Amino acid sequence: TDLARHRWLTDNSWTRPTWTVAELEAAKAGRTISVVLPALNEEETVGGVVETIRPLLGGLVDELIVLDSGSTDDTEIRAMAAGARVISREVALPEVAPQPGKGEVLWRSLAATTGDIIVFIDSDLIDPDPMFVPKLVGPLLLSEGVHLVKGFYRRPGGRVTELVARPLLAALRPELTCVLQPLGGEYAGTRELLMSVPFAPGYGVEIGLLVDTYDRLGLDAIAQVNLGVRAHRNRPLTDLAAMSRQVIATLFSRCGVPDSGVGLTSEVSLVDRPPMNTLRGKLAAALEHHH
Amino acid sequence: DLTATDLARHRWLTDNSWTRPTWTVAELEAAKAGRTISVVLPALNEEETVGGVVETIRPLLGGLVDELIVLDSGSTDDTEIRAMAAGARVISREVALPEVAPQPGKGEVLWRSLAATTGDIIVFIDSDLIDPDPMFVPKLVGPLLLSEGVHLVKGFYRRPGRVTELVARPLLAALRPELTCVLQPLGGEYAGTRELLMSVPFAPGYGVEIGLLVDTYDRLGLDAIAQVNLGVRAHRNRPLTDLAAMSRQVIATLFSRCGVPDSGVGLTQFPRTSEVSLVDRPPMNTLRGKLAAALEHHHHHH
Ligand SMILES: O=c1ccn([C@@H]2O[C@H](COP(=O)(O)O)[C@@H](O)[C@H]2O)c(=O)[nH]1
Ligand SMILES: O=c1ccn([C@@H]2O[C@H](COP(=O)(O)O)[C@@H](O)[C@H]2O)c(=O)[nH]1
Ligand SMILES: [Cl-]
Ligand SMILES: [Mg+2]
Ligand SMILES: [Mg+2]
Ligand SMILES: [Mg+2]
Ligand SMILES: [Mg+2]
Repeated sequence: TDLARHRWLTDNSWTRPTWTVAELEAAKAGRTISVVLPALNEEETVGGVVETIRPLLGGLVDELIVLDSGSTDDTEIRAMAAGARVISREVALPEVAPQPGKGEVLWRSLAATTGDIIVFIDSDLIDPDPMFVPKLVGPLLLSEGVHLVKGFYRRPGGRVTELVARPLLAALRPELTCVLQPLGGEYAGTRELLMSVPFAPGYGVEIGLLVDTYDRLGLDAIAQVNLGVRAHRNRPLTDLAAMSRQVIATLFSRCGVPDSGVGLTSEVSLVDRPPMNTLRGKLAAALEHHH
Repeated sequence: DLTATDLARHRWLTDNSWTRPTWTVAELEAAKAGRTISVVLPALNEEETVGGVVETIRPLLGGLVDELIVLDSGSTDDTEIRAMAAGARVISREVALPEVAPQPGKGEVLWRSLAATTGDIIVFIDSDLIDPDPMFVPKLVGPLLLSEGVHLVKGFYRRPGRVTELVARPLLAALRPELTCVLQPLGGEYAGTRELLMSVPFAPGYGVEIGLLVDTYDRLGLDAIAQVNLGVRAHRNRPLTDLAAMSRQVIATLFSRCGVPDSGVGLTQFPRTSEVSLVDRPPMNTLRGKLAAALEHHHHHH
């Protein structure tokens, strides 16, 4: 089974993406690219992240959007000043009452974008690099059959990643242990995939998308690329335990394990949002390729 | 609003948890009432600390404690002779249970200790402890000697670990949420009755502690489980690869008890993946003390 993981890494993993912006533009072939940054109270970093993507707008990148998650700091004005269009959760999907968590934000962004490719980038990154978006879309534009690209960082994984996500995947979806950073916030997906799957709530959205992509489209539909060396950032153990609890709930929900829904003495939801093509059928159909 | 888990936890802490388990050794001896107490130290290459742990338990020998055994797990250092000089009885896995070939891991050692001990109550203490305290054993056996219906006591430390808070407790919250009341379910210092420990299977390696906890709960509920404060101890740092291997086996063992299939695929390292290939051992009363008084489980019918 290590031969399967080995062949995936040789074909679907890039430690040193060579691609230039110019060759990626030339390869778009009519497809459009939307970059979405979710943001809840990220005034200190959102501008910096937007600034590294902004020079691509009008070229490789067709839309640059910050999806504000109900911030009360200066996130929106700083994201605007850095050159992003700022869209609230309510504007993205007005007739559906919002609910908390990151998964909600990413899901609503599908109704407020037009890209055939959607790129997600966390807005709390303190060291964003301008080649993030090019490296994330490279496999989608130049490799047949890829629908989800996960950006990983070399270390100079994470405690939740190595103690929770990777060992649970070994137990329940063993082929997926080849994904280095399954919980990473930087990744890109096709409209065809993202429009057609449920979105898990809160901190479960990344692992839910990975497992749903694996089941529906297969291992070769997933790729991964190295975005650069980044050290781990400190997070309190209570936040990490809360994130673990929701990663567990979403994995269990995708495998049919009855999860009690009981949190840690912490929020945990077992309810997905439905595929966006059920609420935006005409948008979704308009975005389906003729062939 | 308080949940059903919150309510059970609060009352369980009132009745079954002791932050200051101040029983005297004399009153615990007086309460033994013919029952005997075996203390078991599993040991795999702990030459630097095993003697110090034994030294703290030794003054109880002949009174509260009836036997003190280091069950050696195949050490190649000076673990055994240092345990001997410190005043313990050293028994190998092989001598403990000659008719079964050993397999590696901590669970095997504790399971085998049941055949090598005679106490009505068996106490487990890790042999790698840096700062063992002489009141560990009194505090662990208190609720077994004085509290009706208690069969398993988990000792915890106040802090001045990642697998417990990121793996064990979140998974218990999902699969057995009442058990999230236990502060340190993976702790190595704990005690149980012979009638309980002989009746349950033992999980291998790093899964033995969590397996005993869930097996006890599934048979007897929260009422049979207690916990006691052993004192203040700082977290000792372990390599990340060790923690990941521990996590993988805790997951395996929890899954087998809660009706979740498990791939048997160990952990992938970078491109190489191991195979969880160690088996649960059956209840020791299938090999020893076969006609002993069985453990009455909770009836699920009426
Ligand atoms: O409810 C939420 C949680 C996080 N987020 C954003 O998602 C990103 C990841 O959040 P995190 O670092 O707390 O895990 C970060 O950019 C947050 O600002 C939201 O937009 N809404
Ligand atoms: O195979 C094993 C593993 C650990 N042990 C002992 O169990 C205790 C807990 O081990 P640990 O801290 O490596 O998880 C410690 O005292 C070890 O010496 C064994 O006796 N056998
Ligand atoms: Cl721990
Ligand atoms: Mg933040
Ligand atoms: Mg973050
Ligand atoms: Mg050791
Ligand atoms: Mg230890």
